Amino acid sequence: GIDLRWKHVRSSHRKAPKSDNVYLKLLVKLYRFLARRTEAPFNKVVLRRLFMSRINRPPVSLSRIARNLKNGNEKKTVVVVATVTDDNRLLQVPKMEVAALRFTAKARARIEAAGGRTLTLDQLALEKPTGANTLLLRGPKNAREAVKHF
Amino acid sequence: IPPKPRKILQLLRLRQINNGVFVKVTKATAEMIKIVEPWVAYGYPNLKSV
Amino acid sequence: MGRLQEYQVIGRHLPTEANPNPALYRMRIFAPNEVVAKSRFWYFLRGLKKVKKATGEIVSVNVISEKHPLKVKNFGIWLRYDSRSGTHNMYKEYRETSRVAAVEAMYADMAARHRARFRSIHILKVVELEKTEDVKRPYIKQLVAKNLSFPLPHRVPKISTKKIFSAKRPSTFS
Amino acid sequence: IEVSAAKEAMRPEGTSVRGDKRREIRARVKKNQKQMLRNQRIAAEK
Amino acid sequence: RTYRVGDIVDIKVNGAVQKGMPHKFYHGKTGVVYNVTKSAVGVIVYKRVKHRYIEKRINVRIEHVKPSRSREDFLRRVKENAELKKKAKAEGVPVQLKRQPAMPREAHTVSIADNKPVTLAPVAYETTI
RNA sequence: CCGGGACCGAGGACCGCGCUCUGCAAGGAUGCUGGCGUAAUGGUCACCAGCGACCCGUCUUGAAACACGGACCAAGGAGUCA
RNA sequence: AGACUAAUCGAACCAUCUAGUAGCUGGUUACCGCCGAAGUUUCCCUCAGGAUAGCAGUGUCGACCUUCAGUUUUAUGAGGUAAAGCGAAUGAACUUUAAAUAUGUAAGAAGCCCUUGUUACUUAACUGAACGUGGGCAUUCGAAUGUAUCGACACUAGUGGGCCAUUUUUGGUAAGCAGAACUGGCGAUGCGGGAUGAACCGAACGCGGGGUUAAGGUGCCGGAGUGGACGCUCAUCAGACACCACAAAAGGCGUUAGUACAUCUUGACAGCAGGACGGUGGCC
RNA sequence: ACAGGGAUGGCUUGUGGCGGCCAAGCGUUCAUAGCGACGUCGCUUUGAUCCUUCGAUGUCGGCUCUUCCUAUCAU
Repeated sequence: GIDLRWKHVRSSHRKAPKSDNVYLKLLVKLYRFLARRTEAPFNKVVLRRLFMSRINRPPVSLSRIARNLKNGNEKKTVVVVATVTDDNRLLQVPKMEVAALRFTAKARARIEAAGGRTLTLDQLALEKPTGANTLLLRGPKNAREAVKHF
Repeated sequence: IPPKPRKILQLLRLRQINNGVFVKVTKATAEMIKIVEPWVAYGYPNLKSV
Repeated sequence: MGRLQEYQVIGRHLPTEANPNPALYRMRIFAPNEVVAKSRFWYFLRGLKKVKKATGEIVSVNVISEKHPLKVKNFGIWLRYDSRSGTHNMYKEYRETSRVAAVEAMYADMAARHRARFRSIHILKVVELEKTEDVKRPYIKQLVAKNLSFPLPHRVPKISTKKIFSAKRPSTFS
Repeated sequence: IEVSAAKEAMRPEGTSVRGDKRREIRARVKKNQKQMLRNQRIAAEK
Repeated sequence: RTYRVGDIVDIKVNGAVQKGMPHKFYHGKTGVVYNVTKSAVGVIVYKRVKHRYIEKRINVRIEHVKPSRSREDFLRRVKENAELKKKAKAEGVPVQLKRQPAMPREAHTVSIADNKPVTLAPVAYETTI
């Protein structure tokens, strides 16, 4: 027998999504290929966020995107691996280029009316396969009733 | 085995019976080997043994 | 206590600024090997001169071989042994061909007759008896007699232990 | 003297644990003296 | 000596008063001062029970308290590390800035010309007679 | 350096490290030969032999012991719904 | 007589409420795989008491970033306690020096100082310190060894004043023994050896083959030696796993090995042949 | 009445305790203390008196019948 005071630890992160969405499976395959065949850390981060659950992917609103577009970030492509929602308190939507898992109908309409573009993550993989000139955004994770009552 | 000899053997990487390691002689290691003398046999190896 | 050898072990205290040239101490140790010889040297030196192993060093270890291993000699050994009563002197004699062989016979004899282990025996002096008149014990005095001669009555012949059965009854006369 | 952290937290500033026994002795003496004075006043009234 | 909060102190119960005192565990212990009184001081000590440390707080009289010299050697080594590093930069040679464990002794020769070895028996003959 | 014996042959084009370089003992066995071609090998069942081996479940406490249930077989039989 | 009132009486029988309640007793149904425990820690009035720390499993997430550590070394505490000397002074309480055993604290850029001022602290005091400010220090980032050992949340579960033993310590008894602290084992655990077995020794476990061992053994049962050397011992139920008790400074004309003292050719120790006398039948 | 849980030991034997003294020996010999077998000494009616019986919580027996121990009453 061997004295192993320490213990080998199985991985404590997701290696695959629990979701049965077939299009999500196709995105997972594409970004597995990208994260294996490229050196860019962006693809690995996007693949990890594709694995995640919904409470780990809070929505990002247009006002949050507009806040993060300031200070030299106006021309960058916004990437959100979550749903992009509309904020009706934001009266003027700036021109922007956003890639997201999904958009609400008002968010997509307001971006197109302001003159920007909405992309899917596979269109993002086509145009920026290394994630160049991208602004990666996350929503507020702790902004949840469960987290407040923790 | 008491916790201090157990920790010294773990730091010497002698985790299984009939495990052997090479050790550079300083006071800092000589005292550890003196503590774990009830469980180990040690000595000065020659070029053939190496 | 084994195939013993006699070692000259010389040691000293480590040199210091106060004492640049420490005194050297020499001992004759009967031991199975050099590691045991040095351990016994530090044990006796701790018991005598209060010089510890950590503050001392071994200057030399040498083997003392018998000058004439082919000459039969009489040996006197003065020893002290520790028992449940305490420490006792003995003077004993051994007819052997070397000091180490006399010391081995001494250890065997002390174990057989007094149940004393290696640790409780202190060999204080081993001497060669220079003259036949120096022999004090009758069991050596009967051996150093003039014209010594004796037969060997009742000698069991050496028979191989793998030969279970014999067709003739053995004789005990040769 | 071992002192519990809760006792040090509730303890006012400047006061030490070495005077707690004198404090409780003074409180008990004060109560006994009040009872003695009450009995003295009642006996004097009688 | 006026101790202050945050100082590190040594506890040594001096005198013959350590005869039947109840709590001798903290004699020879070192801790950090958190409370100061004219004749008492508050010391934080940590006790190791199995794999975890537990905080204990004690009140020790001043005469059993001495300031500790735990960080003295560390601050000193930081100091002459700074001056010998500056001196090495000024003069242009490398210098050792890490203390090392003691090495085995090297080979040397001892003469016996005026230091002839003295033979010892297991007991001294002067004690025998 | 030279013998004597035992157990094992994982992998399945080439790639590599090498060497004593027409090749090799160098990133894991091949070559030659004989008998049989069937109950011969192998398997299952019954029994003998050597060695091994307390009767299960429950309760108790720290644990055993005590104690309780169990003649046998079939079917039924206990964390469910709002 | 608490007797009898349809075999039913300290309160009849029948149906219903009713599947009454039990904390107590019994029982509680396929397989394989991955992890895997625990017994005053701290507080509360106790027993018919509670929470709670600690120890675990699943998920995740964060740069799984910082590194840390039941260990040694270095400096400094506790233990100055042994020891050496006193041709050093002085006299465990003497000290130049200095034990073994484990033991506390500290060992960096997340740090070290310097300077600047304020102070509502403190100080005789702009004095220390705290608070901030700025600057200097990366020429080596300032011991060893190890490092599939990170952190934070969520949710879930058992156990949370049990047994045995070494050591240390505090008490005791006629003898037993009783409390604590740490550590190890067991409860949860198979295997080799102790003939046998909760607490002993060895060693920890997927299914197989070959080799070598540990503890223990090698006269036969029984695998391996009637193996080798030197001795000791003969028991009218030896001894072979003893240490505790019986049990004592115990009793032995058992047997060996020693130590001390004593005698000895000026004749020892044992015997044999002889002497063993006179005052004197001393005094009462 | 119901639901449950239960039912000191290789001990012992023939010779008192307390207090003092002695003591071979063990120790000690920069302290002359402390332990101590063998003993001993103190307390616990001229063969008397019969006019002082001092507390069941603890349970033993008998019958029949066999065997063993020896710590022996008889032979």
